[PDB]
Amino acid sequence: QIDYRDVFIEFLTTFKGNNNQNKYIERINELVAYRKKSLIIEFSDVLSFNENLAYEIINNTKIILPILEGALYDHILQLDPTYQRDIEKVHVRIVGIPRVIELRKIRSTDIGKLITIDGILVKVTPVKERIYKATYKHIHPDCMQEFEWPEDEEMPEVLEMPTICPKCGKPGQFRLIPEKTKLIDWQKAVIQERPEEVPSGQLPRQLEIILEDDLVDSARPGDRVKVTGILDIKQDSPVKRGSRAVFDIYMKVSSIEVSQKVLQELEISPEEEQIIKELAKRKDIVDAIVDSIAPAIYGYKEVKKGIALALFGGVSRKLPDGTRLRGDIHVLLVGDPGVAKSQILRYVANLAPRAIYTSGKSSSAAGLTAAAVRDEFTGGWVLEAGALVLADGGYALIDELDKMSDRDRSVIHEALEQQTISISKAGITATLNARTTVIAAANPKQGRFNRMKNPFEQIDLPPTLLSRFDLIFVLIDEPDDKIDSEVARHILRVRRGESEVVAPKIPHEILRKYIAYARKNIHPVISEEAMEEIEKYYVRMRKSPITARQLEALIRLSEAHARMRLSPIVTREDAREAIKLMEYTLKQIAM
Amino acid sequence: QIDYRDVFIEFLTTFKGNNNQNKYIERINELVAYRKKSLIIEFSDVLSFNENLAYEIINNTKIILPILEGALYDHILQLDPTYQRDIEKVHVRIVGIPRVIELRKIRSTDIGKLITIDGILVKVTPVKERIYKATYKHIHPDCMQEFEWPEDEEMPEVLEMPTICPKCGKPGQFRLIPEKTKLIDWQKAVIQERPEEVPSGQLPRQLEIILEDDLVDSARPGDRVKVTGILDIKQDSPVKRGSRAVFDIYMKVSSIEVSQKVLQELEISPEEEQIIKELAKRKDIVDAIVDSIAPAIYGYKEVKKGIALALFGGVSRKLPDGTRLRGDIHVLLVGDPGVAKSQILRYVANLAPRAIYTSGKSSSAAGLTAAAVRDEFTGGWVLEAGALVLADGGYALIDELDKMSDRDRSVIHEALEQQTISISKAGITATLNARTTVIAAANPKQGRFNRMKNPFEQIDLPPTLLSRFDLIFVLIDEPDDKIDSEVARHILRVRRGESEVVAPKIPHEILRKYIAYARKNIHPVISEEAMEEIEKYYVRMRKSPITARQLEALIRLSEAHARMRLSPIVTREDAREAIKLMEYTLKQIAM
Ligand SMILES: Nc1ncnc2c1ncn2[C@@H]1O[C@H](COP(=O)(O)OP(=O)(O)O)[C@@H](O)[C@H]1O
Ligand SMILES: Nc1ncnc2c1ncn2[C@@H]1O[C@H](COP(=O)(O)OP(=O)(O)O)[C@@H](O)[C@H]1O
Ligand SMILES: [Cl-]
Ligand SMILES: [Cl-]
Ligand SMILES: [Cl-]
Ligand SMILES: [Cl-]
Ligand SMILES: [Cl-]
Ligand SMILES: [Cl-]
Ligand SMILES: [Mg+2]
Ligand SMILES: [Mg+2]
Ligand SMILES: [Zn+2]
Ligand SMILES: [Zn+2]
Repeated sequence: QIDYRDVFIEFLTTFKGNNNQNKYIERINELVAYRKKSLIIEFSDVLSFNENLAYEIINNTKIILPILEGALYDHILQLDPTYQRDIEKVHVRIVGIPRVIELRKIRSTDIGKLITIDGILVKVTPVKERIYKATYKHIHPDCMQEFEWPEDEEMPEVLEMPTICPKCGKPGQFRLIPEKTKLIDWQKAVIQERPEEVPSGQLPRQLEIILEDDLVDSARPGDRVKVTGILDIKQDSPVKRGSRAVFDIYMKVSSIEVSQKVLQELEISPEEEQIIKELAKRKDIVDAIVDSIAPAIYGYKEVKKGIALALFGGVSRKLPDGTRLRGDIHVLLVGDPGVAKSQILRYVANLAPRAIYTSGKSSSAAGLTAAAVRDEFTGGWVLEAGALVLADGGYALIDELDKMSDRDRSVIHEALEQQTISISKAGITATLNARTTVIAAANPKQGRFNRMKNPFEQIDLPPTLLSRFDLIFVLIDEPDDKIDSEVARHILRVRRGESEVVAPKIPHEILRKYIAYARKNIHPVISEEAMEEIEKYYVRMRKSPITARQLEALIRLSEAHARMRLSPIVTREDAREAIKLMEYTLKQIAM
Repeated sequence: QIDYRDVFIEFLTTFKGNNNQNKYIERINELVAYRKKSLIIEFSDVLSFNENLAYEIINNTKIILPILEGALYDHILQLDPTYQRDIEKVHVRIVGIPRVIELRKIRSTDIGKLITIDGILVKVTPVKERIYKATYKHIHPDCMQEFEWPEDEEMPEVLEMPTICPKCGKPGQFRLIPEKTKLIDWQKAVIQERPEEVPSGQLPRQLEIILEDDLVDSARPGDRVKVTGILDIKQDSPVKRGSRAVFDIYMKVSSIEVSQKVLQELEISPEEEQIIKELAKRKDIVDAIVDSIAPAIYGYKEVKKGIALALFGGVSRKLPDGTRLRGDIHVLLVGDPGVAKSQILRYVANLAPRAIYTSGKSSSAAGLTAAAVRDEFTGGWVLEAGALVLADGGYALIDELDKMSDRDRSVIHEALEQQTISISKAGITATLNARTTVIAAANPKQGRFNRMKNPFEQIDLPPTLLSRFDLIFVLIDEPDDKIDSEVARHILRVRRGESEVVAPKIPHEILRKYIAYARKNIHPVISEEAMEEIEKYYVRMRKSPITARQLEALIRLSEAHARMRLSPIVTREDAREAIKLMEYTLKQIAM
């Protein structure tokens, strides 16, 4: 950490304008005299005064700005303590700040200007050296003198020689002198689009960037970075023809920092915020939701409640004392073929605000996780995001998880538990966030597993994976004349076109907004009561087989129930509900 | 959306002819004075007045045309309200719209003209920049000046710098000045023939196309597109003779849009249409059709009825509430060695208007589905279409399905259920329509399975696949003296050269025409009576096994039957007949 508060104040009080006037001393004065609450700062001014500050404003905008406003405020109360009786705070507005362009939208209108790109590094060359001023010796018996070539002019990226010795005037052989030539650190790197911004199966576009001097080695392959610089056009075969008058685009980096991915939340309407605030009050809230989850289905009151809790999720707090505590809850539905599994998933996607519906079988290399791929056209490797990476921060409804890739099975455990996926290929080592909630459907290898034989050996999924699902609903279909009829009826109605009173009790769009608010602003805290009940339940159920991992889920489900409750506090009623669901699942395994 | 209605009217009221006259104001006036019902518009005129409209007419002809006609009509009733007592509608005719050429038929007579090709994108280069107008500096101590090069002339594709400085007149070294040079976005892409238009196992031809400025990135690899532009010739190695004076052909794009595949229907002569209604009123129509399916075989009344319903298909309806509903019905014939399966398929192929008879094993990489293949001569990948993709919108009579590729088993579930096949290879990700009805034959792993052993395990196809066939006819051949005798006769007869007595009971040609009509115009609506019968049956058959999948099939078969009725309303008779067959197939399992 460094103090940008003094450079900022120093910049305001000493920067010089077109007429050697203190541009900002005067602007701060008017602001005072007219009781204004914003100071308009030009980016180029700061950039020219102190590059470090300029870039801190670009790379750490959200943290640095509030500090600068505070420093400006204190500075103002110093000029006039009275300002405070009229204004509580000041706003600094930086105009002229480099546009943020998505890598794949770079056009000719951007060449020559200062912009900023977001991406991931996939290649770095070793540090080399560039000549920005040479010294040649005119090997000639009458001459043999030396001189700095590009006179009053930096050498070109292409290397140019002196046709006519400027010391002797006569041509000849020029033998570059290294000892007296000046050098600058150079490094070529390649950055690709952020995996999340690329359509499944598609190759992520790439861009060449040049780091020089102090920027050399600011990052390593596999790093997510924010690069700011000027784009220009180049050619591998310079100043000559070749195939045309077509040029490649590359950036001359000015600043580069490793960054963190920023999920973009959904717009909250204070109108909606209260609307939701209203439903929360409602008493049959918990049940409407479950009943709104997937109407085009008869019953499954419990199964629907599972999905419901999954959508809201648990605490999800990662802290020092005990590192990461995952709040996302995963739900798996194993069942007899034709029991609506593959169906129910698809239905939730239609409710999906931030989801991805996909199956255990993929046609893309990434699949359900991620992977490094080779790009024939560029010859370099790149990272492609599978479903869990694309679904980060959201939901990933996985169907036929039974038929999942070999590559997927390997890294699958990491994504569900660690909530990340690490990739190592070529010189690339990157860790992508897979903070996503999972709801998958699975079938037993041969078909109905209803046979007294255990349910889990019948499914093509290692018991290691199973232990990772907070709730697993073993499903079987036994005909109960009435129920079959019920299902039939339901199906016949759905098949017959429109006119179907199969609408969610609660409103979908309004529910989406419901959940989001629910995951962003509400963070349930464990209750004393819950703690007691669950604890007793745990010993009880174990006295019955169970694992501490189940306990892990228990707490998560409780938190979830409470999040729909938005208390935000857990309550015995909560826990109870949580354990209730959990037991129903266990008696289910008994088939 | 944009409204082309005002631009259109604007074009009519303001366009200017060769003699500054309002060309169209006068054409509209004569149309009025002479009570004409068609306005002739020249494509070139529209194109020169407003490119967006010109291309909307080219890319969205079917939708845009009626709108323009409507707008012209109103413009007309405005000039003369009376025009309406003599004419109801006006037609706009666009003379001069670019011709639509099949990629493989491009010839020298097309170079230089505006045409339109239909294809699928397979490669896209990253966005580059092209100099259309440069700025050059004369590196020379006496000159050192600047100047835009191609004077009054755009820089050519190839880079050409002045031999003699136009400022000083004296030759020397020239240094490009990027900052003062003007750039235009550039992109090279490769388009291939529509998979459907390419013979099995054959490589689809390709074409280089150049996108510039705002056409850059109008699509991605894997996309079906409609490109409009001018073809020209190029040499990868400019101005120098390579191997000969032969040139490649590429297109300079003017317009490119992602398109949808357009199946072309059969032409119903209103005579055939009336004939059709007469046939429909007929008494033994259902049985007529079955007897006409394949007389060259005796019996198999139910099998012939199955095939029959498969051709007419179910409702097939894609809508939001329950997204995609599949109407195509799939039939599978499992049997003993020598029970006539292979023969029957091929016989139904003879009646095939929109079908592809083909075996389970293929010698082509595509096979039954599709696949990305590599082309050695061009070095790029391409998409090839298998039987289900070529048969889209039609039928695919598969024989010996038992013997199918590894790649096939993988993606076939998609084809039968989703009626699509997705492919991901290199930077290509495409989804090809596979809306095709399947009728296959299959043999048991080794032989006769009469054994008490369950039929399906003996045929090499995962139960997952079988569950996708609405009707499966397990066949077995027992002697029963007389019947064998019947077959002998048939075969012996079939050996006579001309016209063995039995043949289509109903006119084949007329039948094809029949089905097509049925499928296009008929859309049977489920019926109350049907609803209850089927429901009561669902519960009944489940009382002794059965699945909801059986339900969605039952409903489709009903619709099909009613479709041959052409009501279009299902009836109690429907379901009844539908379930009748369904039962027969089930009793058949017991072997
Ligand atoms: N309770 C139910 N509510 C609505 N539809 C049901 C229900 N039970 C079964 N179905 C039917 O089951 C069908 C889906 O079966 P499916 O989920 O594809 O089996 P699987 O999961 O093994 O692939 C749907 O078309 C639906 O009509
Ligand atoms: N009902 C039938 N009508 C006409 N021909 C039949 C009939 N049943 C059997 N055949 C004879 O069976 C032969 C075809 O046997 P085939 O279908 O090739 O056995 P598979 O299906 O195992 O390959 C034909 O040449 C045909 O003469
Ligand atoms: Cl921006
Ligand atoms: Cl800008
Ligand atoms: Cl990330
Ligand atoms: Cl045409
Ligand atoms: Cl022409
Ligand atoms: Cl298609
Ligand atoms: Mg399924
Ligand atoms: Mg055969
Ligand atoms: Zn010299
Ligand atoms: Zn000159």
